Amino acid sequence: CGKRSAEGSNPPKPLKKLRG
Amino acid sequence: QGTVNWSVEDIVKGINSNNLESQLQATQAARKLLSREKQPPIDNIIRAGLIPKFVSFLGKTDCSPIQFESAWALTNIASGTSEQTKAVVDGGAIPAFISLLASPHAHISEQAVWALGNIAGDGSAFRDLVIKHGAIDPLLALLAVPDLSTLACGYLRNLTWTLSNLCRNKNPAPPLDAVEQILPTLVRLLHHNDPEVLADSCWAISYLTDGPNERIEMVVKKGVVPQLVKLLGATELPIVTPALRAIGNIVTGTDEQTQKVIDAGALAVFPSLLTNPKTNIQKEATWTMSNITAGRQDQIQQVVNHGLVPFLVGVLSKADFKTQKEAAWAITNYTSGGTVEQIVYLVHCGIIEPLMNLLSAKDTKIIQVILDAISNIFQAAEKLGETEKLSIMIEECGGLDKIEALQRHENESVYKASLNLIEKYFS
Repeated sequence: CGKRSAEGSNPPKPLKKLRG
Repeated sequence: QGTVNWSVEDIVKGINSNNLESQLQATQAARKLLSREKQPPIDNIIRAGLIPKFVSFLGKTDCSPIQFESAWALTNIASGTSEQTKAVVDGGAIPAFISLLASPHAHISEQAVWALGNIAGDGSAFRDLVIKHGAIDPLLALLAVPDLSTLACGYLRNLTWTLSNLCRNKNPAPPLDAVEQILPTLVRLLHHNDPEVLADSCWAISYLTDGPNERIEMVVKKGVVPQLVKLLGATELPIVTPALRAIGNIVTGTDEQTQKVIDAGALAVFPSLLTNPKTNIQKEATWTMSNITAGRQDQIQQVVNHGLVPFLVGVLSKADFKTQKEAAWAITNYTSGGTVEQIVYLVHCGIIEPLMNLLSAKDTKIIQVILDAISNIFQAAEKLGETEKLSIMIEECGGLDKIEALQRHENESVYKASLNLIEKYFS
């Protein structure tokens, strides 16, 4: 047994950006 | 005044006129519409069939202002759902935006950078399409300067962010050659002083390291681990978070890759990370620790020397349940590959009580982990004839009182592990 991958949300940065 | 609150139909009227200036005004109006605080009518704009018109305005070198307006409008449409982003791509916007990266007007090429970011950020497919249309060279060329500090702050943040999206997504992961191309620049951005650039650079590295060991290797090979450990100590949470994720990803690799973060002094930051106010950092840090305890004994010994076992005990004792589960793992891994002396030390740090307390958790997975650990420890005491003394300790703090209760548990693997312990080590 060993390393377990980084799995599940975070949640990371937003995929996109709207310019206001 | 004359570009404020236009109706989609007026925009259509102006854009369809045979007047370039009329088209410019209509396009700016479209842009302001798509830039309003909330619920921009992206679909209305799309149904009106305006995307093709905007894409064509992108190619009007003669009228840079309409290039900018249509670019901003297209950017915001591309910032929506996949369908909305698809609409932009289907309009032939990718090649048109790549051509604008060469514009003499910084604010225009910057808009192209942003749009390309939204398109790539949608997912693997559009990401790889952007790359196939040759975006990387132009993008990187924009950063080919003696000192990044001479670039406009926002301009640098946009390129960095867009590059991080070209590094984003996993099924499949970015093309290997594309990664190699981008990495050097990314390594330079990781040494820039602006916190947003650092955050996004760290996110980029976190994406590239979220995969097979070969992927982690091409990043480690660039020598960024030390810079990452440094950023790991940053005071800005937006930097520490992605930095920690990158470091956490790297230690899911080989023992050798894991040794690189240790050699860089990463362990010295964990007393702080493991007690961090932000629940998420605490969870990621404990998860990172668990993979380090799944390494070599000499690596488990580093965890020991840096005095991190007490911190693991502490996080197993009190913390968000998800962090505690990660703690459980760190313990089961530690006991699994650790030496007898190391497993004794863990007990001497007080691992038993908090470990027993968790057995009352409603989660079959954690229980299995904890039971495994109990088993691993007994096995070490078996090698010292101390098995009895251990039984007492577990007995002293309602431990056995809980293993028997689980001896009736529903889960297959559970009751079994439960039983064995009650007989093989008790009565």
